[PDB]
Amino acid sequence: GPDQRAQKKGDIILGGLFPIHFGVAAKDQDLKSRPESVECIRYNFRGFRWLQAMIFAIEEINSSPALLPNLTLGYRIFDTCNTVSKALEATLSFVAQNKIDSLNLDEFCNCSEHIPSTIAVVGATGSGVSTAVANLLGLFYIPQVSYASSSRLLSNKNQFKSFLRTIPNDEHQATAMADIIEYFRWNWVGTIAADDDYGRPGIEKFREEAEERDICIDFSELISQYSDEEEIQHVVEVIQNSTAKVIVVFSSGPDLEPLIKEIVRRNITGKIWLASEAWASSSLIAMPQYFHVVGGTIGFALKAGQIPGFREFLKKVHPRKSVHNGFAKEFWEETFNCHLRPLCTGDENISSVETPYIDYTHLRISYNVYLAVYSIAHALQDIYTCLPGRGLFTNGSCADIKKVEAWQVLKHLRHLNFTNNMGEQVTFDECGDLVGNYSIINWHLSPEDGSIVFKEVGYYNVYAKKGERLFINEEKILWSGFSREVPFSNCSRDCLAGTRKGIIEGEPTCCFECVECPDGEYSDETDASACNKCPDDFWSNENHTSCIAKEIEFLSWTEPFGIALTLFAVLGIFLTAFVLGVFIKFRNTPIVKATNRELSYLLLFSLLCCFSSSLFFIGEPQDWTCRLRQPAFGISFVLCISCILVKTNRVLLNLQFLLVFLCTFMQIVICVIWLYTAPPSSYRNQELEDEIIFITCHEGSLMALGFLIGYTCLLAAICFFFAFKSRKLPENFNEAKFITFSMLIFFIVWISFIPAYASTYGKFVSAVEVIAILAASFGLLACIFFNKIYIIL
Amino acid sequence: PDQRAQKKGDIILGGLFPIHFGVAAKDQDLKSRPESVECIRYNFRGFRWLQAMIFAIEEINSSPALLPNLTLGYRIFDTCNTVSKALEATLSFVAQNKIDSLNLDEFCNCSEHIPSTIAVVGATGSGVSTAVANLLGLFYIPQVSYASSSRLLSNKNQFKSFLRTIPNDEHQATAMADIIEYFRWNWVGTIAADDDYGRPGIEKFREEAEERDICIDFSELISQYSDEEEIQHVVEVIQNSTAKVIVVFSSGPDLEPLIKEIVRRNITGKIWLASEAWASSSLIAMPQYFHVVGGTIGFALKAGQIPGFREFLKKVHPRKSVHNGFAKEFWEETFNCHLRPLCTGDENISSVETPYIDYTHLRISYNVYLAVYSIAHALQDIYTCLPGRGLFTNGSCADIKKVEAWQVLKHLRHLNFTNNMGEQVTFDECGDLVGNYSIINWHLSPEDGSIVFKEVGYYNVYAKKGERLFINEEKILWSGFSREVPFSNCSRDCLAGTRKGIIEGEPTCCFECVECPDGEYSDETDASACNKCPDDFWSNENHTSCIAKEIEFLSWTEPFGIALTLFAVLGIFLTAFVLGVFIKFRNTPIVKATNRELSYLLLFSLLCCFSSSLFFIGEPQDWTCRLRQPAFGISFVLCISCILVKTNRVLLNLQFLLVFLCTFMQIVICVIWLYTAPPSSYRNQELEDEIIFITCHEGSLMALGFLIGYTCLLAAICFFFAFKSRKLPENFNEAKFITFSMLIFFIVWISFIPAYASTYGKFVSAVEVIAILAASFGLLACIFFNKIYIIL
Ligand SMILES: CC(C)(Cc1ccc2ccccc2c1)NC[C@@H](O)COc1cccc(Cl)c1C#N
Ligand SMILES: CC(C)(Cc1ccc2ccccc2c1)NC[C@@H](O)COc1cccc(Cl)c1C#N
Repeated sequence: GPDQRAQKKGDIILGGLFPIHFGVAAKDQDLKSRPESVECIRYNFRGFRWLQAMIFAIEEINSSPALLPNLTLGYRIFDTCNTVSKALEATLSFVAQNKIDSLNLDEFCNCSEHIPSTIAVVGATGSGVSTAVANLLGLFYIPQVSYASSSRLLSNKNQFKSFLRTIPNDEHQATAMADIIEYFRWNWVGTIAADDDYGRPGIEKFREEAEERDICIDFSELISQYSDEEEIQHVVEVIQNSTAKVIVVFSSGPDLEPLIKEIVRRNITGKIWLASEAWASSSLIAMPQYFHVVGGTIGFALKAGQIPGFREFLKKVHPRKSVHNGFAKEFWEETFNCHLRPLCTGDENISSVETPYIDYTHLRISYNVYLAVYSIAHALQDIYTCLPGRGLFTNGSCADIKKVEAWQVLKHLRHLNFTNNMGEQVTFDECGDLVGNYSIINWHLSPEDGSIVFKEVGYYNVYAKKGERLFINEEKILWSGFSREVPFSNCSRDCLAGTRKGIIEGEPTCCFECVECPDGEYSDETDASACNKCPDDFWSNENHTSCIAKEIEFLSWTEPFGIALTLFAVLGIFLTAFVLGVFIKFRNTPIVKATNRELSYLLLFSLLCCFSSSLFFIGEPQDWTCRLRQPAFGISFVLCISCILVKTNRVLLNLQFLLVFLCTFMQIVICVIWLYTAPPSSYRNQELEDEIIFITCHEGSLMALGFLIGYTCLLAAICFFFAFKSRKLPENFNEAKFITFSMLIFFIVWISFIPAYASTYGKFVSAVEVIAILAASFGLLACIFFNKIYIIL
Repeated sequence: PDQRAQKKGDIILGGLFPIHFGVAAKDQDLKSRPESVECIRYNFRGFRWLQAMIFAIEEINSSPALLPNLTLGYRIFDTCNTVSKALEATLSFVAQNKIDSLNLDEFCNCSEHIPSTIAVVGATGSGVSTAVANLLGLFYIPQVSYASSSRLLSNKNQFKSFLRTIPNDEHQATAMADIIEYFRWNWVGTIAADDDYGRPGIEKFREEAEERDICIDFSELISQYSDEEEIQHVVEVIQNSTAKVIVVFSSGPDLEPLIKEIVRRNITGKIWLASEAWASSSLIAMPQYFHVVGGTIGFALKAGQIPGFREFLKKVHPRKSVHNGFAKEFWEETFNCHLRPLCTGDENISSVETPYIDYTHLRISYNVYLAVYSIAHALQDIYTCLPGRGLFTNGSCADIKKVEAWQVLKHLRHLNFTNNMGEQVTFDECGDLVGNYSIINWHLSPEDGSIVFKEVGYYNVYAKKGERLFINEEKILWSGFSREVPFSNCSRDCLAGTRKGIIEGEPTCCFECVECPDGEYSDETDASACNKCPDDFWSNENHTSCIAKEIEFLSWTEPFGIALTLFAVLGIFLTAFVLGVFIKFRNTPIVKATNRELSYLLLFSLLCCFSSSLFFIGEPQDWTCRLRQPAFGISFVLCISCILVKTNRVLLNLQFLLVFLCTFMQIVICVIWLYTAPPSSYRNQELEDEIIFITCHEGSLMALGFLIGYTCLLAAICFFFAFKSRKLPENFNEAKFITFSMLIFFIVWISFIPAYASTYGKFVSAVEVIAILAASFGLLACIFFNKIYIIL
């Protein structure tokens, strides 16, 4: 197959596929010549590290007497070259003998089995590469234990029949990222994904999970190492134009480094980085000089494994010692820039030169290679101890450990369950997937150099139930580089009491607009979807803090206008009592004998009842009070006006007393008949002003109250007209002139109150009316009596 | 598999066709030895296609102009629609090249018993063909598929030898979108198969729909494994839509349960978009079911031209077939016996009707024929190649006996030839063909009653977008026997007069018709908003346009106007009668009794008052509204002052000067305030939307109150001066009539003020006049009438 290979032949052969070259040189064949295979022109240090890890694991299983004794494990490692075709060719190389045996018309070669039967293949890294290799291998039922290919597409086992892997699936990684976002109560986070089969499925699963967990995705940008600098700067700009301070990065370190450089140039030190496993264990991004730019990064990393003497084994790389692996020779030349360019001697010191794969603090992928190799070796050991009555096949059938076939190793690897050298339990299911415990780490400085120290800040345990898989000690984690405070990640602040969240079209539900509740609608609890409207009995303050009270409004005994009205009423009652006492004392004085004694007594009584009816419209209104406040005025003042009228009728020239009685009787019958027809009541009219409520009175019929007020006005007009005819004539101590003057006062008041009844309607209606009915009373009882007092005291 | 279709020749062609349609219904638990299992459901049409390939090979052999004296061999493997089976066959094809390429494997010392195959025909499974090309692309061995059509197969970062003889599904989806767009429909429901054919097609159709504003109601997936509940849900969502045009992108077996369910529920009359998969399938198209699903339009491949193909099909025989083992199986399953009862194999299939024998068109077989002839033409291109002249580096090309696949691939990627019918066929470097899709609609034949597929148009890819599709709509019979294009918009176009408003919850193509508000007009059908009329006009009930709002003010010609004109002319007649009586008599005793000049002034003021009544008439003007109130003031104050100076001298040339002084003070106040704030005319629209009123507004309301109060006060003074003096007779008892006339004036004022208030409306300019005239009609009557009564 490929010219470069690592081959050693023993009794058992394991497939080998790792990318030792960093990149294949892209090339399009002109088709004018015979087929040409594209070639890699780069070199990968970590791929060589993983290859060395596989070789050391195989050698250590060979040396260990307890595991697989009396056996030799050979290897055939072919560089992936990051190419599907190269891996397919290498896989073909692996399957030579069983393919020849299983293909008709090829048995005629009479082959002597020149290729030992490869049992299983370690690799490969490329996910689609792994898919194709599994497609080809499942035809022969030869197991493939991948170490770096992780994708939910690899979980489809209708095309795969021998697929197994030793790397956590991307579904778990995306779900763990979603769990990290959900745990810290964030909903506004940016997402960046790699433009490959590793980042795109991850971000798709992340979005699908965020749909369930009510998590929003501000932006979904794809970056790589081939993206233009303009694209990277555009990503940086939309990051700055983003409210989210938490950025979930699901990509590789090489894919992220240009963006990291651009952000470092622009000094954005407020973004929280969620790190995928690919770039959480890379030294291309972990730059302490850049730490303050990207400090506080949270990431998933594989726990360090136990590989004794791995660094010493790496120091044993030598083109002379290593003859079964040619790749090392290449790694030699690039270190010294010689080609045996000057000639290499093969003895130059290498301990004083550092390359990325030599330096490590923890092992993540080499550990996966080690575990996969040991899983294969443990299946081989289960075959080694197989007995006629032991094994996973019926009839208790086993196979020779020296002639082991892959169609038996496949069953052993599917039902395998053992313990690691550290003590970790390793098992497999019907899916054949191995998922480990991701370690959640943050970035810290060192108080001696300042180097980035990966402090374990939590663990994600896949063996636990979902909802408890994540554990994070928030105390250790730094935020914004070194600060100790959970950063705020929401599209909008939580609307406090008095502000509701209003759904806004064109934005996801996580981003809400806070809206002030209308007055009269209360929001007691913070973060309420709507504003609860207060009951009509009360009303809401602007703070909307649990609406408490409202404003009742009506005339009261205690208030400035109320005090003035009370004083005026008591003065009027005092004058009325003065007149009554003067009348009581004198019985046969000439001036009293001049007018009719009974009629004057009736007039005084009607004036008293009028002053009382003035007081009758006071205090908080009641149904009967509003039912009678107008009839009281009507009847009382009509009685008084009719008494004055019958004085004037006899003046002009016991009929007069009966006339007063008949008039007041007709009015009172009308009043009671209409009162039974439609009684006035009291209404608590809220719809006048929201803040203040008025409890007023409403009549049975407006026109019928107009009838009574017009009746009183008409009787007053008749009295005034009669006195006006008699104004000049002096009779009964010139009573007629005072009658005219008093009727003038009453008619003036009746004209005057109505503009004040209308203009200053407000609350003071119940006020103004009284200050009318009293004052008009204060007129009459004064005038028609004052003169008679002035001479008789 | 253990059965193969192999014939040996100088050149070997690869064959991958599904002889069986199903797959093994059991996957082992691997508790026993693991081994491949066999597909269990046969496919007659796959064997038919294999026979078509064999017939094409035989035709090439018989033709003396294409590859003479060169036998074309074949190695055809049954697919089972299985990925691994095709992978094993591909391995079989690439044995020698791989072994030579493999290191430490050439020690097998193979004599190269079977030469490497140059090209592979097949396969049907698109996902299968994916891995097939993945493996073949390693060695650059051309693979010309015939039934695998998918845009996912158009990738060229992995497919490096892939070619196909079936047009890409992108063209099919775009053509479906073009059918929807051409017939002007926006609401269509889409059903797709749960496989590698329906799903990419519906995805591409959805992608194309956004560009062409096509809207998709529902996207449902159906398959042969779907329960009856799923199919019934699909039927319900079909019935729950206004769309009669159904975009169906599915295979026949997947669609058949849905077809049976719809036939059961009797939904008569619909439009179906038929994919190539079910363009003419006998599992769907049946004469009995025509009335249920009549009016179907679908895409099909062009009819092929393969003479003798039916004869070769009639020539199949298990004893006469030595290079095709599967034919034996074809003889068994048809007759339900093995070569249960046994058969010798001496039967005949010509007289027995089976789906294999029956056919009316050639779509897949034509693709197989075209692929085989394309490979043959590439071989002939190698045949004509020279070592110093060719399409290669330095003209290097090996002998025809030493044919290599990579030489075949270069010729195939640049092929441009003509068919037996003469049609031009060319390929590209994308592995795609540029074939044309014909459009077929279902018609009944009154000769038999069978369904006849009439070619109603074509979708040609040799033209740019917007012109590729060509349909003769006249031929098409719609749902049932209807000749009218069915309606398939989301909702009817909002008629001019009502607007279309956006609603969220359904695609923006679907709109809500809302009646335009009054004051805004909709002059165009389908407008997102209602155009507001200019404030000079107002919209009619139909809201079609706004042509007339209303013009409102007192006019000479109207019932109240006629009454007012009659009353005014009567008043002017009485005034002229008084004036003439005054003119005639000069020294009569009654005129000498009162001051002659003062009475003349009173008559003049009454005339000016009647004129001022007329002054508030017709359409208002700036100066007219500027003076209509001062005119009343000045004139009636002059009259009232003349009566007042009569009364003042009665009670006991000062009186005339007093009138002049009073009217002068009023007129100076009037002019000073008139220069301060002139009244004008306002065309108040905000009183009622339909009708606009042109009224007058003063400079200051309180200032007009001043003048009216001045007039009322002078009237009160006159009434008082004549009130107590009512009894005293002087100057023919003038005082009594003075009191009576002042009463009339005051009554009229208190009478029109509530009339001015209540019936405001239009009749303000009416009511005021019927006041100012009637009050005038009072005074000029009273203070004069008595004097006429005795003197005539
Ligand atoms: C009639 C009166 C004003 C009582 C009253 C008091 C003192 C007086 C003193 C001197 C002479 C007459 C007097 C009359 N009470 C009427 C009010 O309650 C009720 O009226 C209304 C009630 C409802 C709606 C309206 Cl729009 C009105 C009025 N307008
Ligand atoms: C004062 C007058 C009514 C003229 C007039 C006519 C005839 C008369 C006959 C006898 C005695 C007085 C008379 C007065 N013109 C007033 C009207 O234009 C304008 O007033 C208003 C204008 C605007 C708004 C209001 Cl709310 C009012 C009133 N209110």
